[PDB]
Amino acid sequence: AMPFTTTALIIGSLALTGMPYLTGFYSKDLIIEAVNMSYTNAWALLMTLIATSLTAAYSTRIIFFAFLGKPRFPPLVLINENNPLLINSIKRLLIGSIFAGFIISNNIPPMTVPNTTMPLYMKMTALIVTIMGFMLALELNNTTYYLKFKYPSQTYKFSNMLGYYPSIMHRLPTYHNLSMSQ
Amino acid sequence: YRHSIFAVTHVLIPVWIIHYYLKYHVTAKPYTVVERKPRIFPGDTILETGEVIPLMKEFPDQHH
Amino acid sequence: SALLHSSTMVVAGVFLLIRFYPLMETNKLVQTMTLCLGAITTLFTALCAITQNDIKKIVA
Amino acid sequence: SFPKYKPSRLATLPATLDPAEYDISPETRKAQAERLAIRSRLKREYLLQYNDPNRLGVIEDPALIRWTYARSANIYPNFRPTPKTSLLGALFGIGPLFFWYYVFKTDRDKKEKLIQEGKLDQTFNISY
Amino acid sequence: DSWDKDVYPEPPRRTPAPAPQTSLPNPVTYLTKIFDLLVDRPVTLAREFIEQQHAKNRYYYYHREFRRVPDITECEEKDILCMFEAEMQWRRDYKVDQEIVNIIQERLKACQQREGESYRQNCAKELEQFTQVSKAFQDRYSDLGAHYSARKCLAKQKQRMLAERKAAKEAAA
Amino acid sequence: MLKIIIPTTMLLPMTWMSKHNMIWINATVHSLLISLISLSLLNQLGENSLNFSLTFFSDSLSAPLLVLTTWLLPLMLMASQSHLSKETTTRKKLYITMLILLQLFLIMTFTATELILFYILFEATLVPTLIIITRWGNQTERLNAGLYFLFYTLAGSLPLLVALVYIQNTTGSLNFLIIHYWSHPLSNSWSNIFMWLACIMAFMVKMPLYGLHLWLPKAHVEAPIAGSMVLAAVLLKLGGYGMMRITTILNPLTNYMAYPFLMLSMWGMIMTSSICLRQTDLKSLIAYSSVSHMALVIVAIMIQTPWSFMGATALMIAHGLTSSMLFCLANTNYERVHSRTMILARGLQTLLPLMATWWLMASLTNLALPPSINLIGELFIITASFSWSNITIILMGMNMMITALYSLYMLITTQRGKYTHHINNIKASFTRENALMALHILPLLLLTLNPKMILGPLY
Amino acid sequence: AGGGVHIEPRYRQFPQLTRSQLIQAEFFSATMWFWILWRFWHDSDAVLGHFPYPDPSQWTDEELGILPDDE
Amino acid sequence: GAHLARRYLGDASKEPDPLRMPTFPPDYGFPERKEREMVATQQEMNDAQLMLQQRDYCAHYLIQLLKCKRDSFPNFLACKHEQHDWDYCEHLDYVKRMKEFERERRLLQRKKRREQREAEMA
Amino acid sequence: MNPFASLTLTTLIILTIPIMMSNSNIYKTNLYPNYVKTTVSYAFTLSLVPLLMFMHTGQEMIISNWHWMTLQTVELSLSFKMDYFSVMFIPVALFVTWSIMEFSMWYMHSDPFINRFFKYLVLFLITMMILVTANNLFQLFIGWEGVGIMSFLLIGWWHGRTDANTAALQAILYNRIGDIGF
Amino acid sequence: AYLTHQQKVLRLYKRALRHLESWCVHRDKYRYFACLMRARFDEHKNEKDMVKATQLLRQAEEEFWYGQHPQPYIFPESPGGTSYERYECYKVPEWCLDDWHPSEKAMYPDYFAKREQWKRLRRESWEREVKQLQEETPPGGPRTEALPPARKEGDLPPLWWHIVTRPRERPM
Amino acid sequence: EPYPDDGMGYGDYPKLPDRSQQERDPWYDWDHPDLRLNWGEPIHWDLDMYIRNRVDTSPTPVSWNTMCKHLSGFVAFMLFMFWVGEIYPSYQPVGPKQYPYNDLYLERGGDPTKEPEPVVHYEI
Amino acid sequence: AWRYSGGFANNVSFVGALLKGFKWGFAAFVVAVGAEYYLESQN
Ligand SMILES: CCCCCCCCCCCCCCCCCC(=O)O[C@@H](COC(=O)CCCCCCCCCCCCCCC)COP(=O)(O)OC[C@H](O)CO
Repeated sequence: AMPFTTTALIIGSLALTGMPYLTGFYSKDLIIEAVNMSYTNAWALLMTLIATSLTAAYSTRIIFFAFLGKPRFPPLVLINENNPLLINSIKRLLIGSIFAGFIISNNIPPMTVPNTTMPLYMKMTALIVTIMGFMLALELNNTTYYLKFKYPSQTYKFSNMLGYYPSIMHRLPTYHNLSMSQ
Repeated sequence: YRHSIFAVTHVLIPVWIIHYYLKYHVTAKPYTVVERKPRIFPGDTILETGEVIPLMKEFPDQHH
Repeated sequence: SALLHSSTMVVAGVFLLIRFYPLMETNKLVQTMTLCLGAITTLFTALCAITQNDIKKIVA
Repeated sequence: SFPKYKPSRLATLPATLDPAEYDISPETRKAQAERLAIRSRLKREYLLQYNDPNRLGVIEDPALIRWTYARSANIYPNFRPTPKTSLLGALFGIGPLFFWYYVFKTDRDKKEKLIQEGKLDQTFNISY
Repeated sequence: DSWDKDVYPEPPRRTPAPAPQTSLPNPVTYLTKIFDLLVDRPVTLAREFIEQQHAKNRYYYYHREFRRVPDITECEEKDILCMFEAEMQWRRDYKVDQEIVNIIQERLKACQQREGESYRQNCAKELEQFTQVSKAFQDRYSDLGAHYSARKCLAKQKQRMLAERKAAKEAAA
Repeated sequence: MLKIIIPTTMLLPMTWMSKHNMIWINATVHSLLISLISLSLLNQLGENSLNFSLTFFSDSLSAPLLVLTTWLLPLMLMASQSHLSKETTTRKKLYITMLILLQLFLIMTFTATELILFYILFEATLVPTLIIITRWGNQTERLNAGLYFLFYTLAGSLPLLVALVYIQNTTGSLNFLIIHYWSHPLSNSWSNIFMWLACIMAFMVKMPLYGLHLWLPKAHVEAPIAGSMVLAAVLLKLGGYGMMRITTILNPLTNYMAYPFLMLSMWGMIMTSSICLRQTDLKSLIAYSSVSHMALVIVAIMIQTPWSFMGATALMIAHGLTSSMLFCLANTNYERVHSRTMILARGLQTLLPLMATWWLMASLTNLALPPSINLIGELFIITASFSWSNITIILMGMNMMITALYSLYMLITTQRGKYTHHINNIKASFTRENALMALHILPLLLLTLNPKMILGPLY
Repeated sequence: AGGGVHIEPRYRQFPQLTRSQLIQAEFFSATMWFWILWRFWHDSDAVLGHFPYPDPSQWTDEELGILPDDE
Repeated sequence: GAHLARRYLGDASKEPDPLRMPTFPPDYGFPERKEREMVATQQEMNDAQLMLQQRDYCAHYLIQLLKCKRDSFPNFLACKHEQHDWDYCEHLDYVKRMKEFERERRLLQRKKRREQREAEMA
Repeated sequence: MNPFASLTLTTLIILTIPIMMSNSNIYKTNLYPNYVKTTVSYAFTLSLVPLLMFMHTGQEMIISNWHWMTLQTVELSLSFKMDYFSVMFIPVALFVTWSIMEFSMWYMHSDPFINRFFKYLVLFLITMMILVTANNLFQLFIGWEGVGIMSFLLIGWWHGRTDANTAALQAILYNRIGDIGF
Repeated sequence: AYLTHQQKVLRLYKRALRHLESWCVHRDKYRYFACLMRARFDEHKNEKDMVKATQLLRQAEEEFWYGQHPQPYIFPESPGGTSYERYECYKVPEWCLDDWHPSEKAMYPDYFAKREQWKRLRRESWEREVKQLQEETPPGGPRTEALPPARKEGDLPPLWWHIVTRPRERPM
Repeated sequence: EPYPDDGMGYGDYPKLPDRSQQERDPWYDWDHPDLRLNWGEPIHWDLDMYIRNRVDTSPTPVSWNTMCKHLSGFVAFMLFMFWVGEIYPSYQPVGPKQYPYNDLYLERGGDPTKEPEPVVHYEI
Repeated sequence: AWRYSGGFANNVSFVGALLKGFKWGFAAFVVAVGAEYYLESQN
């Protein structure tokens, strides 16, 4: 229904993952390779690896629900992206995602310590965790297609209301400080 | 024409007065516009002293 | 949000450390806290990212 | 199944599981019946001035004026000195003031004794 | 320019010789060349016309000197007139010494940017120069209070050799 | 001076014998003209204070206040001339007489060379203000408010009078010059302790300091607008001018004794701004806001370091021009709705578009963004206070965080919201109001370019 | 009032699609792959790990300078 | 690497602690180990504005890299052979490090199994 | 001292021109958004030039100008620092803000205060530019507070939305806690 | 007023169905689970004892309250919705137009002239609305929040000005 | 019923239940829709705290005590083994950077007069 | 009904959408690698 907008979304989502030789690769998995080859805080390293895999997870949710499925919007469809301003704006940025990762990396002077000699197994973990994240997130998202009755998991609850953060943060000290004020 | 007059009254005349500001006004004051020295390499001569910088000696043929 | 809260205003925080990077390396305790803070921030925001039902929240 | 939703001063109990609407007697219906009536008198009155073309002024809410009085002037004349108020005055008042006094004085004594011996060095600190 | 290198030492530049082996043209030459012929040249033309217009009617200005006056170390106690002459001179000496630190700070800041990456060791002479200025300025003016006066400055000064006399006498043993 | 004091005095017979309706015109003409003349004193020489006569002299601290007071005089005229246009000619003439007289005392006080002459006129400002708050006030609590303001200021000022004459008998002359060049070490002793307390309490009450401040929420709120400015925009700084001059002799006893005042101001400023977080009267909101800013000046004076004195004057001038602005803002609504409750008139940007913009920069100046003079003052004190003690940045910044919430709070509650349904008498803002607001904020943002003029006597 | 709507609304039906959006989407969705394989062919070593990691165990004590247990 | 598991879960004695290694004299047991040298002399090394963390022994494989990168501008796709040379040379000094890391590792159980060896029979 | 000094500094001056032009009302009220976009586009293409001497010459600038105050022994004055992080961030920021400004025309084609909205965006860009181009910590604070307040208005752009002010209040609240360390 | 049981159970059905919308997502899954939800409601419909009905409600409300989606789907043009009062900041009241300058007043002669007709119509009918109220007030003040209509001809409905002349939901 | 007579000066002001304006029926007609408030209804003593853009007491789906237990658990759970990551840091089978010219003492801000003790690296 | 019937039927799979444009992307490679081979043979 929205070819160019969907096309741009896939490009942007893939950049979030860091597909090789694309804009995402020239920064992100270079960091993950860099963070592996360092004296890090052990538990700090693991969380990023869980995080970068988690980057693909919500990325599927965007592509899965919004595009890959049957329509669910109100009946009167007003889908339209033919406006030149919309096309030109996305087009200008979209070429910046296909390129400018190679362009900047080559153009900038080489001035960082290069991690050249790593054992193979952690060299491409960024591709593993994303593909692993891609595979299971798709299966779990497609599990919604199954007619099975849903059971509200308490872990899902913790994630959905933002780690219970807003209702303690944005309710308790605000009340206490304002209560002390009056 | 709209683009041409735009360049004159938004690109030409602004950089004109900044150039005057950054060529005679501030430049008459020391240590107001300072840059890192042009990073030179052994090899190419320096324009002012006219002396080729002594190039390094042999590398131990560390070819792939 | 597409301009400010995506790539041009929230960048200020990380950019500040980039300006003071030469003074960053001398200390060892604080720089560990930076990678420590980034680690928890990555998971918790991503952990709350997946289970959201609004397109704007997911990108945020 | 899943044990119940205990409330809190910040997370109040919703009306969808409150026993009040799930156990009702005729007396409760009688009391809540004309709750609209007392609100209707307020609403019908307020609508009458609001929709009045001749009304070219602001409509004063006596509840709102009462609230400003209750928060500003009707406090000290209604204040009664009691140990609860007396202790809270000291605990929220002179208490923290001495607390900061002890913290700052100790730091100043710490700082003053240290540079006297020669511990802290401000070879580059000049402006102060 | 409008100053001397002895006050603002700027080491002579070291510019390389651009010799691009690659056949494709260097664009940065082209934008620089068009910049000179489209912006820089009219700016210079206006400037020289401005400079000669100034040169037609030359009005001069000189610089104010303050002859040395007796300071507060020889000022008699309760001598209000010599109190004022000494106090004003000391505060004038305060302002110039403040500018002395100001100059050294500018040189140190120039030391950083000019060396770029090599700021740490190339001009450590600037760092020790500021170390001497800042340390001496500390015992000279620092901690004098918002109501600093030449009497207070002697009071802080007198504390130094008095402590120094005790130390050296202890050191001599 | 004589060159500003005499024109100020000569405005008094001019306004009295002026034309029936031209009183507001002519008084505004020359009061602006006199302010232009007072711009001449903004220049200061190298270190010696600008001295004209034996009784009058100026320095790099009095002159920035002198221009502020004389520049203020036109502003009270236009702001008050809205409601004053509905009474007798003599009554209106009596008001302009009283503002002219009140300003006259302020100009002569700030340039006073003898400390006794300073005290006489410093306390003499009570009479023009006291009658302003009482006679022309628009409430009932003004009667109690006027008594609170008069008695608090006088109860502290009287020990100063006894203390001041004591210096005269013991040390000799009390000229601000001879005091400075003949400063003697005030050694720690119980008699000197009360000497220190007497010479300080008088100026502390008029700051006001946390605890000796309950006169401000009563005086400022109940006062008429022509007054509501000066009790917040100039004469609070008059207590400030007293501190920075009288502390010339109070060394080194000040650092040993300053601790109760520092803790009271440094901790109370969090509490005072906490009142602003939950308030019901817009005038009271700004009033308690002034206490927090002045409390920051209170701590600033007592470190007695070059940076603190600069940030003291910078905030002192900037807050006065700011707090005067907000009182104009609250005045405009209070005339249209005839009430001071905040929630009554929610929604003004929808109806008054530029009033929101003026409210935006007004609440922004109090928010003290860089490089606004409010920020250039508070930031200087924070660095000076931090050098004194590292812990104080917890308290100093906490207000800076807290002050953001309430300073934008009336912006949200009044401007940013649905317009109140029942109110129907809001009118398009008169060009007097907008012109007055520009007269407040344009010098403030213009002053940002050259803070050296207002930076104090230690630049 | 006036026109200017190249598209038209659809009720419970596939919305009208024009030429410009379709091949514009196809071009960039295809050239993204063109970049993917072209750079892969030229620079497969970057993702592969061009430089091998030697196995520590195979390094014998001789070039390691490890004098044997007899001493 | 896998040594981390053998250091924490396993006995940490057998495994080095990169904070303080080397501990025993590296020259001990090494017959005339060859002294490292660098062609890039310091003043030109400082001239190149070369970052401290990039000032290793193989840092002279940058000076030509920047030189070609400077001169070959605007061609950025060029300067690949010498760039690969630097990375390959970054390989060499890097593999040098796990040689001494392994040597420290291998001398660890060497000394330790000796410690109970010449002490158990007595 | 090449054009890299003057030309890179005028980029900000091009950006602030629409802000001054707004109050004079000489701008045609219909085509103000077009005025803003092509102005940023001109600044963007002008901001490309600082890049070319960055890879070619490898030079960086520090531009100090008019003295603010000679406060004691410090020389607080306006000053800018061109460097690796700066000379490329503005081209990226300008390219991004140009693309969205073109997009903003199509999306916000019905807001009656559209001229005001584009005015806010330029002001944010000016505050962000001086944030990334700052030599003294005080100038860094100018942007550090300029972007924060600019976010507050822009978040509460829809004004009457009751919860929008809460987020607007939230944005400044969390920012002020951040400014504690600053 | 007093919300009777048959209304409250309908409120549960409407709200619970909207909640499983946030759960079921896919339309075919919705239509299946809705039918089970629908018929499972109708299976117990012969309870002559009203107490048992509340007893059936004694577990349903908690069933809803723990099975509710933590991020339920609400349409934007509603409380909690993303577009709630989004366009409110343009709802300028119509009485503000009386303060327009004559130059702007003359800019739209037709609308302003018709505004005068409405203002004159409101002025004439106001007192007509007023006596209509006390002609049929319930003994003891207004009992219900409802508002009686215009009983006779030539009379506008009582208290009609604000409802009729309210700003449009899409003012722009 | 008025507030408890703690002597706090509340007076006879009604003790309305501590319920924020967020807990109002939006579809019900409100004379002050931005506050969901009618006319003359005695407003809460702390209205300026429970107002729409402030502290809201709307019921969260999950219980407040469980809300605290999970949040307080998570931060402590995550922080506690952030520390155990530090006591067991992750490093690679590689020694320290063998740096030239005695750890670049001259270039590392060292005193030229103070000759650095010989730090030289060899082949391995 | 319409949410499944009509043109809204036969929606591509997740992975299938990921390789959108690969049908022509591989063809772009073939002609590109052919030019590289021709340039390689030319040298
Ligand atoms: C409303 C209550 C007071 C509010 C706060 C006011 C400020 C607090 C301090 C109060 C005392 C102010 C009066 C100070 C007088 C001048 C102080 C001075 O210069 O110091 C003298 C010290 O001043 C005093 O001795 C008097 C002041 C101390 C307090 C005693 C009197 C004041 C308290 C009671 C009256 C005021 C309280 C209100 C009563 C209703 C030095 O003289 P000396 O004692 O060294 O004399 C020479 C020789 O040694 C012996 O004389």
